[PDB]
Amino acid sequence: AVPSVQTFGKKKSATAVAHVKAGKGLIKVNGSPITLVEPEILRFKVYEPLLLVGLDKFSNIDIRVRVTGGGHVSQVYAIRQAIAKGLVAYHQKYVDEQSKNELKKAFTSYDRTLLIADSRRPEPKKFGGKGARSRFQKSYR
Amino acid sequence: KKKWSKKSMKDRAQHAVILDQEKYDRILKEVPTYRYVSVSVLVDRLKIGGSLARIALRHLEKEGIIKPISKHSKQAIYTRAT
Amino acid sequence: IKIRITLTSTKVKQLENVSSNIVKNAEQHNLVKKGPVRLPTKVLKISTRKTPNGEGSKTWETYEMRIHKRYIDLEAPVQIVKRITQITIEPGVDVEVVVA
Amino acid sequence: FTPVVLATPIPEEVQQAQTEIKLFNKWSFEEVEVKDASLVDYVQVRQPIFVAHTAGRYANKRFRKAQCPIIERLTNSLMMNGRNNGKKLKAVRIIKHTLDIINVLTDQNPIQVVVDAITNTGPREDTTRVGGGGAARRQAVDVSPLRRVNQAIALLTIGAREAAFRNIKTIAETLAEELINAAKGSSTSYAIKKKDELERVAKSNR
Amino acid sequence: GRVRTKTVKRASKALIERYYPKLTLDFQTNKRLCDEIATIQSKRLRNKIAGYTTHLMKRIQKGPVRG
Amino acid sequence: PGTIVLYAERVQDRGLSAVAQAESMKFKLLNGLAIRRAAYGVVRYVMESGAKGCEVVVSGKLRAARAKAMKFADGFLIHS
Amino acid sequence: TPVTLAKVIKVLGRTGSRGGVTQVRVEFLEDTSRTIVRNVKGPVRENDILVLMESEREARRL
Amino acid sequence: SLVVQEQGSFQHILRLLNTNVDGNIKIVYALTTIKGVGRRYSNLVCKKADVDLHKRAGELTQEELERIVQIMQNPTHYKIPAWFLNRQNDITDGKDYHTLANNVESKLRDDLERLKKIRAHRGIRHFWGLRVRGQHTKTTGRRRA
Amino acid sequence: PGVSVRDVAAQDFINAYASFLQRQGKLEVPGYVDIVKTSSGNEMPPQDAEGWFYKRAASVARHIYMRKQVGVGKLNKLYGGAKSRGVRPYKHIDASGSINRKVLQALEKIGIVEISPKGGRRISENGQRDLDRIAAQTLEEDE
RNA sequence: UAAUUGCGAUAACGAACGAGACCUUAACCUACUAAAUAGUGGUGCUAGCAUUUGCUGGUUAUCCACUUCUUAGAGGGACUAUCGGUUUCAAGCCGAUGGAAGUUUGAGGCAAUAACAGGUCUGUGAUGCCCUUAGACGUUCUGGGCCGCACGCGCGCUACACUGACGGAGCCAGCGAGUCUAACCUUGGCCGAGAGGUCUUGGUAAUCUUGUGAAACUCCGUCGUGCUGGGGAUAGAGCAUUGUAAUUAUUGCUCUUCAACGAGGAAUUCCUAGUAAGCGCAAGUCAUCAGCUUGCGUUGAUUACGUCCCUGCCCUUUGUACACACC
Ligand SMILES: [Mg+2]
Ligand SMILES: [Mg+2]
Ligand SMILES: [Mg+2]
Ligand SMILES: [Mg+2]
Ligand SMILES: [Mg+2]
Ligand SMILES: [Mg+2]
Ligand SMILES: [Mg+2]
Ligand SMILES: [Mg+2]
Ligand SMILES: [Mg+2]
Ligand SMILES: [Mg+2]
Ligand SMILES: [Mg+2]
Ligand SMILES: [Mg+2]
Ligand SMILES: [Mg+2]
Ligand SMILES: [Mg+2]
Ligand SMILES: [Mg+2]
Ligand SMILES: [Mg+2]
Ligand SMILES: [Mg+2]
Ligand SMILES: [Mg+2]
Ligand SMILES: [Mg+2]
Repeated sequence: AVPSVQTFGKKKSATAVAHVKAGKGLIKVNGSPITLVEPEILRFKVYEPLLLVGLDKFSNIDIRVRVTGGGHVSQVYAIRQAIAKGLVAYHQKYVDEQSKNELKKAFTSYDRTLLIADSRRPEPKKFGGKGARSRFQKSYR
Repeated sequence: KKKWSKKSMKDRAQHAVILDQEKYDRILKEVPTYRYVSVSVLVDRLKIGGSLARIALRHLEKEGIIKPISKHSKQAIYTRAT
Repeated sequence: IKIRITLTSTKVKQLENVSSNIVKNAEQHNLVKKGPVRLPTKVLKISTRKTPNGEGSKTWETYEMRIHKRYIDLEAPVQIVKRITQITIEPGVDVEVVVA
Repeated sequence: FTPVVLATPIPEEVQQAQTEIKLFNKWSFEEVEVKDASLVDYVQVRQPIFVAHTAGRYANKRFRKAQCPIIERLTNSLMMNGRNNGKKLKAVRIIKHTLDIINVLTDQNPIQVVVDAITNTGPREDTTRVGGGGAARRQAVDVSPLRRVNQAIALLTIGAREAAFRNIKTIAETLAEELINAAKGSSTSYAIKKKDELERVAKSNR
Repeated sequence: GRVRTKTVKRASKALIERYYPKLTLDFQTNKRLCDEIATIQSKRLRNKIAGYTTHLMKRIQKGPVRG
Repeated sequence: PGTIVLYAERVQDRGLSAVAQAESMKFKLLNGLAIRRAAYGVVRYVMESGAKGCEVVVSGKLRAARAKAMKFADGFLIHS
Repeated sequence: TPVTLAKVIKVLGRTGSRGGVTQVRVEFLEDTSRTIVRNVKGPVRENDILVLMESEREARRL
Repeated sequence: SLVVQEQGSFQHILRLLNTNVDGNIKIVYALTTIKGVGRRYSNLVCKKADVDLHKRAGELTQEELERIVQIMQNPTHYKIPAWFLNRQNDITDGKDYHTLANNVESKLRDDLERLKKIRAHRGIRHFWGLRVRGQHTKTTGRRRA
Repeated sequence: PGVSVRDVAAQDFINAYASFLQRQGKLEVPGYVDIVKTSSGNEMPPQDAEGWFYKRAASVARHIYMRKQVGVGKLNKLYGGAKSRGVRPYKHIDASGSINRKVLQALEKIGIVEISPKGGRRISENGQRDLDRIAAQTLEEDE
C-alpha cells in the first residue's frame, strides 16, 4: 500500500474530490495539469494554496482532483479548497503537526474559506415574485 | 406622438477607412511620441478607421516600433520600444 | 436465484420496520446478503392556487407526497423465498419480489 | 529565490510571483502608503490579494466593507448599469487592463494612483435636507471617512462608464484617464468636478 | 432576541428548586442529565432548559437570587 | 372475484370521533331538534367520553333571513 | 486652503427627520483637548478621524 | 499585417441595378442597400464571384462588378440551390426567381392589387391598412401613420 | 515524458489541427460549404469561410478523445447556442445535424475515428495516434 | 424583547387560545449501518506517448478492498458556549474568541377572538327560492365569435450598443417528467441547409433519455461611433410539423423587406445578502402553441444596520356634537 488520503472541497453545488498520495507530485484537474483551468484570472486563484506555502512541500505528494457540479467560478473555489484540505489531511496522517500548524495559520490568516466551505446557501424562491425577496409590481389605477 | 425631449444630433465625424501614402508615412514618425498605443489611440488621433487601426498596429509588430505588455482581444495595450 | 425485494411505501416507520424484519430474518437464516440499499426519496410536488375562484391575493400552496424506496438483494431457495412474500405486510407498504 | 522543477511544468513568472514577493498579477502592495490622513484603515492596503476576485462576505456586519481591498471594491462598482450586473470576470479583466495603462502613462505604481484618486475626490463636506415644509432647505454636514471612500469609488466608476458610453474609447482606458486625472487634480475628470460642486453647495449652505 | 419563554424559565426553576446537589455550571453535563431527569419532548427545548439552569447556577454562586 | 373482502368493526371511542359526531349532529338537526340543544348534547358527550376539548360551529340561516354562526365549545383547543 | 483634523471620541446619537445624520463630539489632533460637536453624513464609528473645512461650529439637532 | 498605400482607381459611391450603392464600407454590407439583397445573399454572391471579402467595395475594378450583378440577376445558373431565392414558384409560371431593386416593390404592389381585385380577405385587409398576419389590433399599432 | 491532449491548451490545439488539415487537405468537402450557418440559431455563415470544416473536425477529434462515445445528437447539443428569436426571449437551440454528421462521416473515411458499440463513434489506436503526435507538436512550438 | 417576550410591581389569584414551543427544508458529520440502480482505489485485458519507474483512457458478468465525495435510515451538534464591558445591576444588550452554523442559524408550513352584508350559485349529483322545461334557457351537430379596432390603461418581453453585435473555438448545473390496452421521454444509424422525416434502441426509471455538455459566461477573430454588421416590428415568396379541419397567417424553418427606439415627462414599484440584478433550465396548463406562473440552478453588486419626515401599524393618555363610526 502507498500513503494516500482523500478530501473534498465544496461550493454552491460544486464538489472536488482530491486524491492525495505520494509520488513525484503532479497536480491534475480532471484530466489536466494546473496551468489549464482556463478562466485565466481564477487560474491564479488556484495557485494560491501552492504559492502561499512554497512548491517544496508539493515535491513529494501528487494530487488528482475530480470536479463536478456548479459553474466555472464555483468549480475553481472547490479546487482551491480541496488542495489545501488535502495538503493538511496528508500532514495529519503521515507527518508532524509543525508543518500542519504553520500550514493552517498560513491559510486562515490569508483567506478563511481555503479550509472550510462557506455556509452561504441559496434561499428558495417564493410566490408573488421572481426571486427570494423581490415581488412583481403593485398597480392601483 | 411626443418625444418628451429634443434629441440633439451629433457632429457627423468623417473618419476615413483606407489610407494613402500621405497617411501611410504619417503614422511612421508619429507613433513615436505616443506613450501608449491602442486602437482608441489611433482613432482619437489621426482619422483612420478602427479596422486599419488594428491592421497597422499588427503591421508595426513585424518590424518593431512599439512594444507589448498585454495582448488581450478587444483591448491591446502597446508602449514605445526605446 | 438472485431475487430482489423492493419496498416502496410512503410511511417511513412501517417501511423501516418491514425492512428490519426482513434483514433480521436472513440474519438468523445465516444468509450472506446485500444490505438495505436506500434510494433517494421521491417528492411529488403539486402547486395550486388556494382560491376556488380567481379573486384575492395570488396565494399558492405546494402539496407534497414523499415516497421512500428501499431494496434488498437476497439469495435463497424458493421455499424460503415464498415466505418473505407471505410475511412482513404493513398498511401503506407496497412489497414486490422479482426473479433475476 | 530557488527554481524548483516539478511534474507539471510550473512557469518561472508564477514562481517569481510566489516566493520573491506576494504580488498582484505583476504589481506590489508596498510603498502604497496613503499620504492623506483620516482615511487610514478605511482604504485597505497592506492586505495583498493576487486577483481582485474573492468570495468574501462583507454585507453581514456594518463596518465590514472597510476591510475589503480597494481593488475588489473598484471591480464591484464596475459591474453596474443593468446588463453588466454580475459578470465579475469582466470587471477584473477591465481592471487588469486599466492598471497596465496606468503603468505606461504616469509610470508610478498603479495601486498608488488609485489610492491618490480615492483620497482627492472624496467629498469632505456635503448637504442634507432639513424638514422643508413650504420650501426645502439644504444644511451642510461633515462626511464620514467610510462615506468619503464610498463616494470616491462611485464617482470614479460613474465617470468612466459615462465616458466609455457611445464612443470609440474602451472602458479600460476611460477608467485609466479618470484615475490619472483624479490623482492629479484637474477639474476635467467627472469625479473632481462633482466634488467641488458638492463642496460649493456645502459652503453656500452652512 | 434571545429572551427565554416561561416554559423554559419555569422548567429551569423547578430543576433548581429540586436538584441542587446535582447538575453544575457546565452545560454539557447538565444537558446529559436533564434529558433523563425530566421528560422533554424536544431537543431544542432540552438545550434551552439546560442552558438556563447553568445560567442560574452562575447566579446562585454569587449571592442569593429571588424566586 | 374473491380478491375483495370487507370487515366491519365497532369503532373504539365513539365519542372521540369528529366524523361520527358530525353525522350525529346532522341527523339530529333534520329530525327537528333545536340547534343549541343538539350541539350541547354532542359537546357534552365528547368530553364525557374522555376528550380534552370540543367545538361545534353551526353556520347558515337560523330563524332569520340573514345567516350567521354560533360556536358551542368547552375545554381548550389549540389552533396552530 | 486650511483644513483641520478631528477624531471622534463619543457618539451622541442620530438626528435629522429621516435619521441620516449622526451627532458626534470630536477631539482635534492639533490643539489637543478642546472639543466641539459636529454632524456626520455617513456611517461614523469610534476612532474615526474627521477633516473639517472650518472648526468654528457647534451642532444643533436638525 | 501589410498595408498597401492607395490606388488611383478608388471611387466613392457607385451605380449598380439602378441603386445608389454606398461605397466606403465593406462589400458584403455594401450590396445590402440594394432592395432584394440582404446579408445572406450578398455574402453568398460575393463567395461565388471569387472576390475577397476583406476588401472595401469602394475599391473594386469593373469586371468583378457586372459579374457580381450577373449572379444576382441570374442566380440559379451559378449554383444557387433555389431556397435562397426571394420569389420561387412565383404566381404565374412556377419558376424560381430572385426579385431585385425595382422588382421587389413592384411584385409587392401587383400581389396586393391582385389580392384586392380577387376580393380575398388579405386584399381587403391590406386595402383597409390593417394588420393581416392575425395580430391582435386592440392595443397595438395605434400611431399607424 | 508522456504527452496527451489534456497536457496542452485546448484553443491552440484546435488551431494547430485545423491548420495541419489545411496544410494536408484530404478529409472531404461536403459540397454545401460556404452556404450553411452550422446551426438554426446562427443567422449568417462562419466569418472564416476558407475552412471551418477543419476547425470543426479538430474540435470533435479532441472531444471524442475527451469522452467515450458521442453521436450526432450530443454534438448538436454541444455546438448549439442561444437563438435570438426576434422580440421573443432567447432560447437554447440545437446545432445543424448535417454538418456534424458529414464531419463524422468524413472523419470515418480517413480513419481518425471509428464506429462503436452502444451507439456513436469512438477513438481508436490509429485515431488517437495522429491526435497524440500533434499534441506533442503543440508544446514544442513554444520553444 | 421579534413578540400582553420576560424581569418585576401590584385588588387580584389561578387559567385558556394566539406568540413561542412544534413540523418540513438548507447547512456539519473523513463518528454508526450499508450500497455493480452512486461511486472511489487496486488488480486483470487492452489503446497510445515516453519509454526508466510514469501519464491519460476504455472494458460487464475480470475480480478484490472501502464508503471521503453520492443516497438514505438511526443519531450527535448550537444552548447565544467562553471571555470583556453596560443595566434597579434582573430580564437582557454590545464586542471579541472558538465553531460548519451565533440577524429567534436561514427560508417556509401551521396560525387566535371578532368581522367584511369582500369573491365564487361559471368547481361540485352542495344548495333555498324564482324562471324555463318540447319550435325549452335541456343536451347535441354545423359554421362563426370570444382575437374583432378612432382611442385610454395594468402586468410584461425585446431593446436603444464597443462593459457591444457577429463567427469560430473553450466548457460547466440543479429542481424534475416520461409509455397498456396505451402509444410517452427518447439514445444510436441514415437523409435533408434548415425545420423535420426514416430504421431502430433504452427506460414503468439513483439504472435510459441525461454528465439533461443550458444560457449569461471565458479565449481568439471581424466590425467600428455611422439608426451602423445596434434593434427586428410590418410585409412578400416557399418548405415542414400538430391536428378531421389551420383561411382573420397555430407553430418551426429558408430568403427578402429593415419601422419606431439616440437612456424616456409628470409620476411610480421592488429590494438589506448568495440577497438585488443578469442568465437560462424543469414542471403546470398541452395533439400543436409561452413574451405567463410555480420552482431550480449559474454569475453575482452597490448602499443603511438608521428614523418616524411621507404612507401606514401597535400600546397608553387625552378631546369629541362621531356609532353604516372623518368617505
Ligand atoms: Mg432571481
Ligand atoms: Mg464609447
Ligand atoms: Mg459555441
Ligand atoms: Mg481497465
Ligand atoms: Mg422561523
Ligand atoms: Mg361556491
Ligand atoms: Mg346549454
Ligand atoms: Mg378573453
Ligand atoms: Mg397580477
Ligand atoms: Mg459569443
Ligand atoms: Mg445534474
Ligand atoms: Mg442584428
Ligand atoms: Mg438578455
Ligand atoms: Mg410547458
Ligand atoms: Mg396563464
Ligand atoms: Mg407606496
Ligand atoms: Mg376642546
Ligand atoms: Mg349618534
Ligand atoms: Mg370631512
